[PDB]
Amino acid sequence: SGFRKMAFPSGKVEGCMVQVTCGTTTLNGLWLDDVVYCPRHVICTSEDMLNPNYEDLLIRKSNHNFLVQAGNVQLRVIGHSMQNCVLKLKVDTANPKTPKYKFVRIQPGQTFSVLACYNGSPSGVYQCAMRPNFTIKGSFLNGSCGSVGFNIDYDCVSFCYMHHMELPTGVHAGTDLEGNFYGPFVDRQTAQAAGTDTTITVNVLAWLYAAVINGDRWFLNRFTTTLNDFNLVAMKYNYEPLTQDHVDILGPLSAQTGIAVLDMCASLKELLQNGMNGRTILGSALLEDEFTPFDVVRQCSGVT
Amino acid sequence: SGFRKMAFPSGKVEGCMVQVTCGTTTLNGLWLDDVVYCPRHVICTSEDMLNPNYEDLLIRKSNHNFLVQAGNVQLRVIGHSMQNCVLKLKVDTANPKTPKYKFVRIQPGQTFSVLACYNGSPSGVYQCAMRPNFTIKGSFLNGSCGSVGFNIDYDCVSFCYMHHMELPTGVHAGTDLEGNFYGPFVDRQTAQAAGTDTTITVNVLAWLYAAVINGDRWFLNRFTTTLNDFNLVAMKYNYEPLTQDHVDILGPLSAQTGIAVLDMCASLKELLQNGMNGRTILGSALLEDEFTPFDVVRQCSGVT
Ligand SMILES: Cc1n[nH]cc1NC(=O)Cc1cccc(Cl)c1
Ligand SMILES: Cc1n[nH]cc1NC(=O)Cc1cccc(Cl)c1
Repeated sequence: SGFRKMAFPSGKVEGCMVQVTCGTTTLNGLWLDDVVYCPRHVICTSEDMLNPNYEDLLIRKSNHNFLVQAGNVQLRVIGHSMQNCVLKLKVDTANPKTPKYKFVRIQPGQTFSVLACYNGSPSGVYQCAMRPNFTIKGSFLNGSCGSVGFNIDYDCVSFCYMHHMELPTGVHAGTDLEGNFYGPFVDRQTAQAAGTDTTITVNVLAWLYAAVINGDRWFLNRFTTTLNDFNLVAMKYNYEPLTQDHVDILGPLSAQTGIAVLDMCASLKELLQNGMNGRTILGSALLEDEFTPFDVVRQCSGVT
Repeated sequence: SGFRKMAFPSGKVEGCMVQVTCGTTTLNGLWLDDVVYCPRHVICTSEDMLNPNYEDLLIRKSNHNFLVQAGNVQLRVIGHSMQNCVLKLKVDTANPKTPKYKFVRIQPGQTFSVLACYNGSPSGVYQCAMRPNFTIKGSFLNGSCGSVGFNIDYDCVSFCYMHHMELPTGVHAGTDLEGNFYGPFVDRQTAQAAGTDTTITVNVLAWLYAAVINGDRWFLNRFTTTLNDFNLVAMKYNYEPLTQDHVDILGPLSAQTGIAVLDMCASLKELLQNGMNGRTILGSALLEDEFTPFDVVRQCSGVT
């Protein structure tokens, strides 16, 4: 027992990290097969980032201007193309450490591990959620661009995120591996509104189930609620409205604990209306929304 | 910017994980060079765990009874020895993936990453602290025994922990890589008192510094305190007494922020005496003690 903000083992992703330099800019690239994927802003200088004309900037670049280094060895670039906000650098050598992989677009409210890198070198790994507003609250300094988000199902790594930018508000924005930004963001040094964020209700409920499985039960009560009544409370507290799909995804946890989803909702309703009264749940003093129902089951059953 | 509970990249440790089976018991082993390290309770059955005579149990075991498997390949065991609470299984093949490594005994209050494993396979990675009472609050189910705790300084992995047991209270206990338990624990299925725990003061202060570096400053005040006065408050709130050594270790953070250590102590004093008033610091509603001053500097400077 015990419940932690657990990240996937980062080994398979570490073997893919490379450094990409273009002119004065260095960031991280992901080397899968004979292609290196990196943020397209690697081609920019300080003056460009205010409103870059990426097409024009890229035209002044040739294959030999993209210096790709996998630790101590240099990769030979034989092609370059821009797809949305990513550059795809064709190299003459397929990565020997390429794991089985997929590029996937995650949905808001889903979680993933981030392998934070600098100069193509891994610094650390953490688990996070894609906020309902498409931002991520990560830990990314200058040069972390190109660090990726992923999930692992047995031997297959599904890459879902590539880091690109830190908004003036300190939150993070990036793209899928086809270079499409999550959210309304643009790779420009400009103030950009991130939408109103909400708390991921299904995840808080999954975490209340994890708490019950792992011994923390003080918040369970004699009450129940309806999806309509709960959603009135969720509206007041800036929580995502709960749907039957979310209830259905919580099914396995409801079955394991024997606590009906709407009974758990009434505990959440009371916690929202009264707070924790200076108590904790799984070592937290707030309602945690970065564990999905799948994360809770995987961690509580020890899926490797 | 941004501050997360970041674990070290687990790649170098993943390449060392093996499965060890002896009779009906299977757990994880760490394969470094031509030796596999695992908890000695792998030799026990259900009936034995109440009060095992490990020396007697081990005498009935031969090299061929220890089945060691590194994924799909089987390792040939040519020797076995018990050192404290670990078994050292000499194998005929040195691990090709052995990183540069050290075995170290960490001090209480220090942090490390745990690569949680089942059947010699990695399931996830998380960062945790060795509590002042020598326990760890991990996430470990049955079969996670043999999963290890470590730190990484550039290319060297310092292994500091091997998981052995979950106490009746749900907290975790284990050993250094020489098999010495951290704390008064014994590898027996018996109720065992863990000492009175305290909050790691130097770590909370390091985390208040991380909060200031990363934008959260609401808790800073116009006050200062002394080590004597602060320690009177720390005594009342079950916090470790602050010493000049802790102040000295906070030096770099005090220098970067320009906030004197005793000024930060007065902010901590006010937070202890008044609580957070329903506010958060770095996404937390409690005072976090699982980041050391070294962790804060490493994460805030992007050491790879
Ligand atoms: C400070 C930081 N953290 N994570 C990423 C950064 N760096 C940036 O955001 C640099 C940058 C500026 C403007 C637009 C874009 Cl796409 C990129
Ligand atoms: C449930 C669990 N979590 N992490 C480890 C376990 N398993 C155990 O504690 C099994 C066990 C029982 C008694 C003594 C010892 Cl050394 C080991």
